[PDB]
Amino acid sequence: QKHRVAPPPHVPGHLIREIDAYDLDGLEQGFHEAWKRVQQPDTPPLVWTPFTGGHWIATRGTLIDEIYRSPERFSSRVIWVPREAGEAYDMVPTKLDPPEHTPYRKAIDKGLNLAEIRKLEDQIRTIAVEIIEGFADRGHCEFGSEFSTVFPVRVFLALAGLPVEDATKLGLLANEMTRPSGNTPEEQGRSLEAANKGFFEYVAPIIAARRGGSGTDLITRILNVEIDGKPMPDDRALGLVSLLLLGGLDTVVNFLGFMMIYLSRHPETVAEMRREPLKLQRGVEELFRRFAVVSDARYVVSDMEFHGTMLKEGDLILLPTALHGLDDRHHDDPMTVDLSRRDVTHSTFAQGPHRCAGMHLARLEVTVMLQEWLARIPEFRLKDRAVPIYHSGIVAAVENIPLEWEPQ
Ligand code: HEM
Repeated sequence: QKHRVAPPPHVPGHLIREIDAYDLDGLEQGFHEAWKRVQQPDTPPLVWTPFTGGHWIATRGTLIDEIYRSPERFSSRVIWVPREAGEAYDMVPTKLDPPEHTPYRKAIDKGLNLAEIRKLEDQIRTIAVEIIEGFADRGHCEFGSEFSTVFPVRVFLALAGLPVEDATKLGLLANEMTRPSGNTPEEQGRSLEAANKGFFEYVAPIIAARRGGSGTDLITRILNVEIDGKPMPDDRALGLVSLLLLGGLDTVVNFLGFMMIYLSRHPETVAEMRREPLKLQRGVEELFRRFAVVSDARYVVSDMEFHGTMLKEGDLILLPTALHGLDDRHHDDPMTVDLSRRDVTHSTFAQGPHRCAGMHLARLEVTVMLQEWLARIPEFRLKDRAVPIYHSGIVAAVENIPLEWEPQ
């Protein structure tokens, strides 16, 4: 049964579209394909859905980019749908607007800036090689369970100085953050609340132990950056360390699954990467354009007209980031990975003050992954008649990616 809310008075019938972000029409064909169904040639730039508590969806890249760049008009006070889940959400600094946001982002950047991430290349490579060597000679693997859910998790837990045995419990919490269970807005709100509490419970003892600590791990480093000349308060620290884990452990996992399904179906593209290693390196941003996974929201600060659409204070707008990178008004043949594409502009990492703090780490993990994969498994395909299984929500997911090759 589908839960609908009635449109508010300011939403005209001609803008209503029945779009379920948590179970997109056509999702069985793929997450990106399903979002692309929404972006028809004449669809309005903003449409309103009665599902998921009732909310707007931006359907074109220029709006998505603009909204993310405009915190004074589109606030992060709520960035999840349904609203109940967005009100429960307590992660830092994603829930903050400038100026409150900026010292927290500065603290994170001390740990995640490009120069710091470059130091991690070798550690990341060792992890990738170890995993790949486990199955390269075999001629097959289930890429989800045997690689994409393993590699970024081992990388991040090592970087954070946390035990790899905590991977399962943390992944379960992440799932309920980004794809909360339930079929009513209130149920999904409760699910997110419970997940967010689980993260806080996990991180609290770590924070208490690492304040003033001598560890060189990511958490100690960021935690101990002063905020306006004093130690970071507990409330903020809980949300901050939780967000590191949420971003660090989930997002790259699912990005890799989408990417690899595509590459397994496009051996010509793989061959280009193998023949031209600089094309691989320089082409990673094109992969980010093509395989967006986040669809999150902003809160309309004031009654306004935006792109010819009347918005009321408190309205939520979902920003399906795939609809920027894949917008045919921004990129010709958008579903094609073209490693030499000069304009790769996208909002896979969003825009504006919150533009992904982990983007350098994400890029490095993907680059190293492709390098070490192709070194050992240069050619590969998706098993005949295999059907990956897709999930939509605030972060997309995919499972069942059986790959096959002739061992080299
Ligand atoms: C494929 C990989 C990734 C994608 C697509 C991605 C995407 C995003 C997006 C869209 C945002 C903006 C959220 C918003 O404000 O609405 C964001 C923020 C953030 N991401 Fe990522 N992310 C990725 C990997 C990572 C990694 C590996 C980390 C490491 C912890 C990370 C940490 C963060 C943090 C801390 C923020 C909040 C920044 C702020 O509020 O100023 N992300 N990410």
